[PDB]
Amino acid sequence: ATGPRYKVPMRRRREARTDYHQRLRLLKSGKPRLVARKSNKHVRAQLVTLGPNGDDTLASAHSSDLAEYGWEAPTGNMPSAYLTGLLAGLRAQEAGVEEAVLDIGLNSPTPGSKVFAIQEGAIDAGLDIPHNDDVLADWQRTRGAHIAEYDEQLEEPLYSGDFDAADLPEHFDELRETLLDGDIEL
Amino acid sequence: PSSNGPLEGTRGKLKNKPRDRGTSPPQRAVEEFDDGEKVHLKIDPSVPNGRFHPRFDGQTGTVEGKQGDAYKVDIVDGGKEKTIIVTAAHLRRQE
Amino acid sequence: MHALVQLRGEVNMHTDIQDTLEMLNIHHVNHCTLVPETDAYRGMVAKVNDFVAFGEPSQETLETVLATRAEPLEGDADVDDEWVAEHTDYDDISGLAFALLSEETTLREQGLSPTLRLHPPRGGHDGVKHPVKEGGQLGKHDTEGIDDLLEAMR
Amino acid sequence: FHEMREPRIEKVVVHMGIGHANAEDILGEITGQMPVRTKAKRTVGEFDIREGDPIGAKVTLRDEMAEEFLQTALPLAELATSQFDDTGNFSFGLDVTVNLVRPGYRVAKRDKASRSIPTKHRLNPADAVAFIESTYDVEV
Amino acid sequence: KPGAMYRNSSKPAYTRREYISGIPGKKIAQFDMGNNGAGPTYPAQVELVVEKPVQIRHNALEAARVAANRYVQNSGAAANYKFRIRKFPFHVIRENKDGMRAPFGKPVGTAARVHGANHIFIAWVNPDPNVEEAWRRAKMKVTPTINIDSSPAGNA
RNA sequence: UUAGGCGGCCACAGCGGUGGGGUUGCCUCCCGUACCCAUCCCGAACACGGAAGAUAAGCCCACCAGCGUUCCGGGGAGUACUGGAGUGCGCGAGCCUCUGGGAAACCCGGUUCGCCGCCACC
RNA sequence: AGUGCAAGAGCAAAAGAUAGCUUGACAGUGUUCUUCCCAACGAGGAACGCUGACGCGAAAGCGUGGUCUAGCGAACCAAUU
RNA sequence: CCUGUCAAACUCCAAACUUACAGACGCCGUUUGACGCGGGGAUUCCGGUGCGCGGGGUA
Ligand SMILES: [Cl-]
Ligand SMILES: [Cl-]
Ligand SMILES: [Mg+2]
Ligand SMILES: [Mg+2]
Ligand SMILES: [Mg+2]
Ligand SMILES: [Mg+2]
Ligand SMILES: [Mg+2]
Ligand SMILES: [Mg+2]
Ligand SMILES: [Mg+2]
Ligand SMILES: [Mg+2]
Ligand SMILES: [Mg+2]
Ligand code: NA
Ligand code: NA
Ligand code: NA
Ligand code: NA
Ligand code: NA
Ligand code: NA
Repeated sequence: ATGPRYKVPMRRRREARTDYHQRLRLLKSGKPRLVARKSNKHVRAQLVTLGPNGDDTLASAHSSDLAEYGWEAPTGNMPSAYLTGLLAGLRAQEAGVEEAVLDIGLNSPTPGSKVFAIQEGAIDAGLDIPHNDDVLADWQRTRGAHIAEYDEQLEEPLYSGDFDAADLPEHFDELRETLLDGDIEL
Repeated sequence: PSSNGPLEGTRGKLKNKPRDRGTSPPQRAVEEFDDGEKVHLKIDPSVPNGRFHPRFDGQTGTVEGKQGDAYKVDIVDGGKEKTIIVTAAHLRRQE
Repeated sequence: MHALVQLRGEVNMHTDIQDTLEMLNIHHVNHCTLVPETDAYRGMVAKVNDFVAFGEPSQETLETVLATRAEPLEGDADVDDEWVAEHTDYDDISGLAFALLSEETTLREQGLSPTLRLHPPRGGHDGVKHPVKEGGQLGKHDTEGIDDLLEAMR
Repeated sequence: FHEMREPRIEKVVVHMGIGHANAEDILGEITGQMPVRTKAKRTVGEFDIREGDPIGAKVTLRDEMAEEFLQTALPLAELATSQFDDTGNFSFGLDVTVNLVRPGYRVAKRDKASRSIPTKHRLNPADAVAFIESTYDVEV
Repeated sequence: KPGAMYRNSSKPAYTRREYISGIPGKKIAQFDMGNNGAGPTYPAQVELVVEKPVQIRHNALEAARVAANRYVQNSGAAANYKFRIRKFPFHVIRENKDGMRAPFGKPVGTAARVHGANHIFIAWVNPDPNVEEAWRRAKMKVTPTINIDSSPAGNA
């Protein structure tokens, strides 16, 4: 920018999107990466492999196309994350993918975080991933219990219209249950 | 030479042009090569590990197995045969 | 296709230059060879540029030289029309000559020594201390230029 | 357009640059939340050679905690103009600084895809005086 | 000491003061002479052109410049003309003043390397070339043979 | 690709600036702290939960060359330098011819305000 | 800028700074380069593995001392494990 | 802004050229066995000059 001698960062570092030091460490395993990403409203989970002209996504799942299976609740929460992980994990299996390492990009490795939930899901789908159990949420929070109880302190529906007033961690089970057998795109 | 350390007279070859300064792309540090493949040896100023003696900069060897993640490349020094331990970071496919 | 004639000796000439002349089948002064005009051959003749004389000869001249100084891969045998006809794909010297010039074949391919051991130039040459453009005898020559030399060394 | 262009208070830093403390106590009551130590850099003649060393405290107040403070701070101040930032900030006073900016500032303070705020979307000294002056007092 | 000892440009450039100390000061008094307040707004411009690359000790630069400018007072101490010596003596020169053992010499002076055809001096004058004479005297004190060249001046 | 995620090359992509874009779908700013988690002080950030509002930031889309960069035309320049050769010149420093290569600065005019891959998606 | 010390080189979501934790400055044994270009020569040095035991981290992974190139010593004899 | 100069231990640039590997042609080798492997025997470790490029030195 200033002169001929000036050093301009790699595009993905300018954009503050890729941590290249972490990426190299990730690629060292030589295994596929389980890309765990979030959005204010959604949660995405992809299984990426290395390619000649860039990464190749062999299997993915988005919290949105979750409804396509009966999801009638918000999609920017714990139960959502897990299921998207499991969903991507299954498509992954179908694609012939057996193992992967957890790439959480620029997110923070906070215990019980959604990325780890995504990881839990992908693992239960059948994918072998290096992990650590006591950094994950305690199942109940994954089901969405922390939210149901939060609505117990009601007085006003946590959900604007949406579905239910007291919410449903049961709706969570029904869905996980569904994903664990048959159905299209899995 | 006034000294005979490995880096004697390497000011140039082990220095980046100002613009190629800074951590290098990981793609090439992970490249995978097969036994028999020809590869050009060239140290990357930005990558500290997986290096070989500066004297071999410019050589074009033959990949013949690996050791750990590092590769074992066979080259011929003058008339002597030699085996070099080097990582992908410092290798390129010929042609 | 150019005719190459070594006009300067080996003493004191670069070894990598001598080895080039030797690769072009010339190992003595006044020895001549015919070389196709290719990139590979071009670089070689340029390297040797300062100890030789070269150029594209005329059909006639080549014929005269061929007839007068051509030899079999082995032996005294004179390479005359008959020899040419009973030993090569062509019917006579002229036919061989045209083939060489059009770079369709080579003296070896036709069982002939790659070298035309010429005679010292009758009347002498223009000197080996200056190129043609300077009145000397070194470097690339005219078709008329080469012919004269070749003919004087017939 | 507006609503997302209209100023707001983002943090008010109250710090006492002492030179070696007991002062935290007053900062806690004057604000309402724990103060933070202020280590110093460089060795210097004011017998301040110690690198890591408590030499003052500060308090970063946000939201109500910041207003409820300014609702007494400001009154204790008169000044205005020239004493304002080129970014629409101002410090008066024991120091009390007020950082002002518009709605989409998180873009420059988050981890992912962060970015610097465009000069246009920045807050000018003027657009600043207006917002505040329009909240219990007068400029210059 | 003779110009014979330093007039040739056969040694390496030696000018890195960060590695050379004890460099004598230059004897060159000024580089801009005449009306330096004014800019080259003159009709005529003559130049003294060196005809062979050589090294010119600051000694010779001073003597050459003085002899020219000191003479350009055929025009007056505050005359209307400007004189410029464009070269500066960057090259540090030594002398091995033990015999040939540890002979790297000790700094004794400086010189300016001029390549044949460069102009070492440039004067600016109105149709009043007394300057042409100031240079017959200047190239008298420098090693090389020189060419007195006139540029803007078809007023012959 | 009517706004997305992971990338390769790592400024042709930087710096600066203009215009345009969200009615159910996306990204955001945004709203909000019971939880998992969090600030040597602050739900600022991190994390979690969520849609009342907005397209003003960001972002995506179209575009501008003033600076920086890449490549090209013409000029500089077959100049500077140089591999091979010479009973060519010069007191010498050095130069010249033949042969094979061939620059930099700078000026003027174009180019460049990224290209490409995989996946997902009215 | 900083990174212990020459000089040259490397480094920015770090190789720098701060905090916390930890003792891989670990034992064993090798591959290769270097010492000694080419091209034989010891000590020493480095790079990269493996076996075993560990530290940290969610994990990939990093740790074979200090970002890299100086900081080193045979046989005999003694002490030591 | 304008204007005057430089670098063996400067570099936004940058040759000729030197060099690793590969293919092509050439030349060479398969009764003259190359390339290479193993072994026996040395001499040798005062060099000198021209030309190109040098570093030191008034030379
Ligand atoms: Cl994310
Ligand atoms: Cl090596
Ligand atoms: Mg050098
Ligand atoms: Mg015969
Ligand atoms: Mg006679
Ligand atoms: Mg004669
Ligand atoms: Mg807009
Ligand atoms: Mg190290
Ligand atoms: Mg003894
Ligand atoms: Mg002892
Ligand atoms: Mg060389
Ligand atoms: Na780099
Ligand atoms: Na002595
Ligand atoms: Na003279
Ligand atoms: Na403290
Ligand atoms: Na916008
Ligand atoms: Na050793």
